[PDB]
Amino acid sequence: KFTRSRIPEKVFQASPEDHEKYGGDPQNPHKLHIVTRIKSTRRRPYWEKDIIKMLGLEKAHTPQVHKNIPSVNAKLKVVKHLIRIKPLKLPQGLPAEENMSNTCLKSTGELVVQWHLKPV
Amino acid sequence: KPKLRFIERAPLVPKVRREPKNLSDIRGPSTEATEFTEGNFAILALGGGYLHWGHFEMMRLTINRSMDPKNMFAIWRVPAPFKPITRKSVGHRMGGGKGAIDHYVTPVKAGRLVVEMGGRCEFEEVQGFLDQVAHKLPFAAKAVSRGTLEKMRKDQEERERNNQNPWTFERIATANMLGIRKVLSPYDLTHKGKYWGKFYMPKRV
Amino acid sequence: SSKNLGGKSSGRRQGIKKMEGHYVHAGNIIATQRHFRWHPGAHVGVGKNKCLYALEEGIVRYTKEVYVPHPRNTEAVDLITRLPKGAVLYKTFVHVVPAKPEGTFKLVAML
Amino acid sequence: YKTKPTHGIGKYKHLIKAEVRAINLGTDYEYGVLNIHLTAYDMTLAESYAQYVHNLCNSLSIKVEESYAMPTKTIEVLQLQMLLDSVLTTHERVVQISGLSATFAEIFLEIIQSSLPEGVRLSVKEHTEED
Amino acid sequence: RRTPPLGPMPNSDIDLSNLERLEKYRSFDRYRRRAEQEAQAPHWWRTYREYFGRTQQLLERKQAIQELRANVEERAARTASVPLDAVRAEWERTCGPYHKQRLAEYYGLYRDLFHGATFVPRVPLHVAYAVGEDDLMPVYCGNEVTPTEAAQAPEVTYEAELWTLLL
RNA sequence: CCGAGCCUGGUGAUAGCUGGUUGUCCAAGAUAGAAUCUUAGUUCAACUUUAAAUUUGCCCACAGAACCAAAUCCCCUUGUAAAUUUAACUGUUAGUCCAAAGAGGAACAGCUCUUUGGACACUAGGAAAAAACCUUGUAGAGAGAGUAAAAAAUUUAACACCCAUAGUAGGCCUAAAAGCAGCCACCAAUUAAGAAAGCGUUCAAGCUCAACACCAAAAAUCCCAAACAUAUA
RNA sequence: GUUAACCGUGCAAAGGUAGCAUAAUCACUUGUUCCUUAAAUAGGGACCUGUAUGAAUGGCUCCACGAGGGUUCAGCUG
RNA sequence: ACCUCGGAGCAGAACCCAACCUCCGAGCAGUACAUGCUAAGACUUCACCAGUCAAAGCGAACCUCAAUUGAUCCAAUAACUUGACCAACGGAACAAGUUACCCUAGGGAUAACAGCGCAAUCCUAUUCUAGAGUCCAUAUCAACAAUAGGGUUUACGACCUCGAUGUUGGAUCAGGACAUCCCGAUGGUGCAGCCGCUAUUAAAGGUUCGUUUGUUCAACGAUUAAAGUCCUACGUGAUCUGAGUUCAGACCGGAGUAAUCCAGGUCGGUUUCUAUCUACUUUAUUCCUCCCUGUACGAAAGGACAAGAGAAAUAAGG
RNA sequence: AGAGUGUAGCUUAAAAGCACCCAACUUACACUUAGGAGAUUCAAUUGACGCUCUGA
RNA sequence: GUUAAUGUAGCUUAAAUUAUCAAAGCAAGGCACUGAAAAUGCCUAGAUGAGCCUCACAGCUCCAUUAACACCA
Ligand SMILES: [Mg+2]
Ligand SMILES: [Mg+2]
Ligand SMILES: [Mg+2]
Ligand SMILES: [Mg+2]
Ligand SMILES: [Mg+2]
Ligand SMILES: [Mg+2]
Ligand SMILES: [Mg+2]
Ligand SMILES: [Mg+2]
Ligand SMILES: [Mg+2]
Ligand SMILES: [Mg+2]
Ligand SMILES: [Mg+2]
Ligand SMILES: [Mg+2]
Ligand SMILES: [Mg+2]
Ligand SMILES: [Mg+2]
Ligand SMILES: [Mg+2]
Ligand SMILES: [Mg+2]
Ligand SMILES: [Mg+2]
Ligand SMILES: [Mg+2]
Ligand SMILES: [Mg+2]
Ligand SMILES: [Mg+2]
Ligand SMILES: [Mg+2]
Ligand SMILES: [Mg+2]
Ligand SMILES: [Mg+2]
Ligand SMILES: [Mg+2]
Ligand SMILES: [Mg+2]
Ligand SMILES: [Mg+2]
Ligand SMILES: [Mg+2]
Ligand SMILES: [Mg+2]
Ligand SMILES: [Mg+2]
Ligand SMILES: [Mg+2]
Ligand SMILES: [Mg+2]
Repeated sequence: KFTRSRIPEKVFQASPEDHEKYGGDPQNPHKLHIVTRIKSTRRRPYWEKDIIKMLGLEKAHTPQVHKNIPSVNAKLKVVKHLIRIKPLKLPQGLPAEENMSNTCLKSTGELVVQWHLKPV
Repeated sequence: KPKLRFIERAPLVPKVRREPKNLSDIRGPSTEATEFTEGNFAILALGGGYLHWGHFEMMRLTINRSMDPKNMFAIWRVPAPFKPITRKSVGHRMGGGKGAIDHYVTPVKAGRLVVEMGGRCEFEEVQGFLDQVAHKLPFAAKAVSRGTLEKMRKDQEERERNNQNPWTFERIATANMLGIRKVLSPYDLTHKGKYWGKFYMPKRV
Repeated sequence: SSKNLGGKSSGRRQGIKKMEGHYVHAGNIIATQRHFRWHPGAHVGVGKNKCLYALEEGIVRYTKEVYVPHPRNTEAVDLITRLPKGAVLYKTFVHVVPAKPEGTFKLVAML
Repeated sequence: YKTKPTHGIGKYKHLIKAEVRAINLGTDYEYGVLNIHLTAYDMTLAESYAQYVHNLCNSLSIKVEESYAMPTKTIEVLQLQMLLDSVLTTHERVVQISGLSATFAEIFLEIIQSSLPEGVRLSVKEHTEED
Repeated sequence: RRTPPLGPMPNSDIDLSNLERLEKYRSFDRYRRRAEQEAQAPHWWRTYREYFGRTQQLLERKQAIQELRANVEERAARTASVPLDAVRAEWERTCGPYHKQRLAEYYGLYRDLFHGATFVPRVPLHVAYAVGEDDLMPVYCGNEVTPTEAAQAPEVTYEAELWTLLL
């Protein structure tokens, strides 16, 4: 029977060479994920069909921000293949009320809070 | 006694309930006898398969007619055939349940030793008629020694450490990295990526 | 030929009807079984078909506990008198922790 | 969830039981089933010694199976010297044994000889019979 | 799937190969005793209990029992009486305190009077209410006496030596 | 046109069966079963629709479910917004393949039978054409742009050169068995040659070797794209 | 049981009689043998296990006869 | 063969889960007679109907089993109650044969012919040396087995066709494969020669006439260089034959009371089309006689190659 | 002579729980009912008696 | 291939369990001897392996054997 896959938790562990591979570090984890769907939910079972709808990834290549809590991480751990996770790193902090109007995404996952259309 | 005894077809206590062909008995590695005991050299089985009574007569003839009973001796590792095979009469449609019991087989998995031999010789003495009998078994089989079996296991282990390819079967299938468990089997979490169906793929790490 | 027949019995639909943690009101059925699986613990009765009906309203629990049979149960005392010296049986049991207290005292008259 | 990590909290199969000669290389016999024979012209003294033998086996933790009794013979006095007539019958009790320690044997036998009663024939041997 | 066991399993230190040489309970009241022992172990799995929870005196005793064992000729073995007033007069001195603490704890006196923090009453208090003129109905540690008998103050004795009393 | 004439009438006989069922547009929409002279059908359930009222539905974590593997159930947090109930209904209930656990059969079938999950009956690209595989879904215009899936790799067997005398036709057993019919033993001459490893003899006898020495493819109309090893992923 | 005339043994209402025969007559069958042919699963004449022949469900021969169905000598003719 | 009910496996750990799937069982018995009355709450054989369990109370002491069954209407009796192996077991209150004299509605949902899938069965090639072959595994044959390939048999499947895909042999014309019968070239031989056996390569060309049978087949007579294996809708019926098989008649034996029925046999039995489209419609082999000669070979018997010359015969074109 | 030391047969018992015995049933054993026998080697953490071990 | 039927003294039949009667065979008793007639006796794993009970017995597992069925294109 093809059943629901349950992943052992020794896969979700980072060896120290991975901290050289990707820039993240266990001290100071990122607080927010950016999830983008990169696979269709068709030819995939109904639980994955509704977990994508729960996470709000209906349109592929559309970014959503999400909490780095273990409950949401567990929902991601059944659709870890259909998605693409990048940690939302912030050079400047969260936007203020006068700074909400001019922001953008800037893939490589850097939510800049001052977006001008002018070169450097 | 230094000779393989007569193994009897159709066991003297017969079977009266017709068992289904429980097809786990060919798949994967063996939990049964994979090791040597009171011997030196043997037959390794590189793939699953049933054994009729014909192969039993073939082995009992092809080792005894080419072995000198003053120097070498031989023991089975497999039992007499116990699993019944049900065969209908020929020319019948589908329907009506299973037919009568026809014959009896014994199942051997991969890696289970079949015929073990020892005595006051060396592996090159036995290997001749051993590759004679080994090609006629109904799967891929091989002649092995206690030394060469260990050296082969060292090669199969060293290939697990030598590969530069970062994606093994065990990194992917245990994690279900592509959702590939939809395509794979549940037995590919434990057999490994080596076994496929009946055959055993030895070159695949 | 089909010398076999008769095996057209349906499924019994017996099992746990109320898993651990559920709030169970009085008289509800907890489990149904043949060939005993769970034994009754506190405030759990047993029907003639070995049903485990709940007696008092509360939350159901499941505990392993040591099994001391009835002495006139001649079926298992022969097991008891053949157990070795370090042996304790540990059957499993279903309980209910009762939720509502049996009654409070209410001021009705001033006399 | 469960089979699960309280699996086998209760299993009355491996604990309880189910359902020759002790070969025992080197420590040669470590004996199998011996039948020890208490025969007497009394019934009661042989029965008393059978009870005592049984309690001695249960005291020294040797295992026994059966304390059965062969059919009691009837012999008159042999009418051999006037010819003389009096019926004195021989009763028989037989206590089985199953196990033994080999080095222990002589102590158990010595206590049987030392405690052996009056007019009672002791005989150990092996088995083939029926009541 | 098979999760590993956390604590040491029961019946794990007895299952040998030689099970014909084990002790093997022949009774039922051996097994019931060894089973009702097991209601007290902490038991890592799950319990019912979790959800529902000098030398001179010795020599005098060994002399006095030696006297009483030989004096009765054992004639009244195959119908004694054991005089209860004497038994109570000795029990109130010796193990009355050890038993009235149990009555206090089953009534939950310490979780009401002292918020816990038990104590052993070393002084017995003979208190008796005046029923008419005679008799006096004594109050023990857990008795039942109605508010009719307790209309007037009772008689208190204790056989001790500066005190204060509270009802 | 006779297994029972023809014509009128009952008669628009009836038909669980076949065929047909005529404007535009848009939205929701898929098959657990149980009975049944029933399996070409219908009724109820499931699914679906619509309108409503009302509140939780999914996803889930420690704990938890039995003695004789994948997994499941229960399940707060958590991400989400559907669910239950009432009212009114029809239609499907003659289904395929793929993967997985199986069963029957030949461990045959584009075979039959259940279960978990897909897709298919629904558009689009790809695997040549293609229902079912892989990519992908909510729609229009564009003579914009980045992507997804997406192109089979293999070519394989050389080999030693030389030297050879003897106790001895080793004992036994055999018409005869002499290294070689079968048994027992397997020492010993020189440097080095086995009481012989294949021959070859009726037995012998001759050749050698061992030792010194020397340094994979076959079927029936006509093969089947064309081709192409080297300017920078 | 001695291919048996013969013997034993049941059952039955009676145990297929005369005939006739590999037939228009289950199968074994292109049965065996003689004639016909250079060569005959065809035709004629005999042999009977016909093991499912048979007596007015008529049986067996035979004279004439047949747009019957198979066999044939001789001629003869694309 | 089965039709209903229950337990176990498939269905390994909530539940469910098919089968003309594997194994067992049931159509009861026994003991009390409070096997009394009422009443919260639940479960439930995937609907319903049915079933199940049951605290409190009233009244009294002080049921085992797994299944062990049957609804409504009805028949009784004054009532309570009781009635089917209605076992086609959710039950029509009581109804069997045969149709080839058949008819109608349909179905490729469903069979025969054919196609297709498979390769159990079949055929061939290998691998392996057991054994034959006087010795000798391999000139030749081959057991126990193993791996691939073929799609000619007998099957099985039921995917196209039932608002028709006409069938067995034969005639006519053949096309292709090569797994070659001969003719050609080689290798080996337990090959002296003549003969043969076998392996590789070769598909240019050809592969007879009859008696019997519907016959493909098979048997047999006479031949020849040889009288090949197949496939092509078991090639080809808008080219033909209908003798079989395959309608209505009829007999004989058998089954059946009868109607009737028979891979059991036998006589008889309408075989349609005026061509719309595609396609199409003129391009040498072999045998034998002679000679070589009775030479090579063998001891003879017997007996050739290659070289030469001559005659035919069929095919093609005139 | 030195050393380990010291509760009735056993005790991570502190006057105990087990062990043990004799009747009654049981062929016996057992189960059970009845009954039974019992100990901190000797004086204020130390001392001298009891075994055991290490000795000549 | 499927159902159905049968298993006997030595041969056949029987008997609702238990097991007969009739030939065959074994002795005998009569005329010179057989035969015949009789009389004694003998001969049954009731074709299979268990016993649920107790089994020709009543259900298997059987192992032999016997008929019907092997179908109107
Ligand atoms: Mg079932
Ligand atoms: Mg079912
Ligand atoms: Mg109509
Ligand atoms: Mg219908
Ligand atoms: Mg829509
Ligand atoms: Mg019906
Ligand atoms: Mg299919
Ligand atoms: Mg030589
Ligand atoms: Mg005939
Ligand atoms: Mg003719
Ligand atoms: Mg339900
Ligand atoms: Mg009550
Ligand atoms: Mg029904
Ligand atoms: Mg007719
Ligand atoms: Mg007619
Ligand atoms: Mg019609
Ligand atoms: Mg079809
Ligand atoms: Mg169809
Ligand atoms: Mg077909
Ligand atoms: Mg040979
Ligand atoms: Mg189908
Ligand atoms: Mg048709
Ligand atoms: Mg048409
Ligand atoms: Mg060729
Ligand atoms: Mg002709
Ligand atoms: Mg002709
Ligand atoms: Mg045709
Ligand atoms: Mg025509
Ligand atoms: Mg045509
Ligand atoms: Mg005519
Ligand atoms: Mg056209």
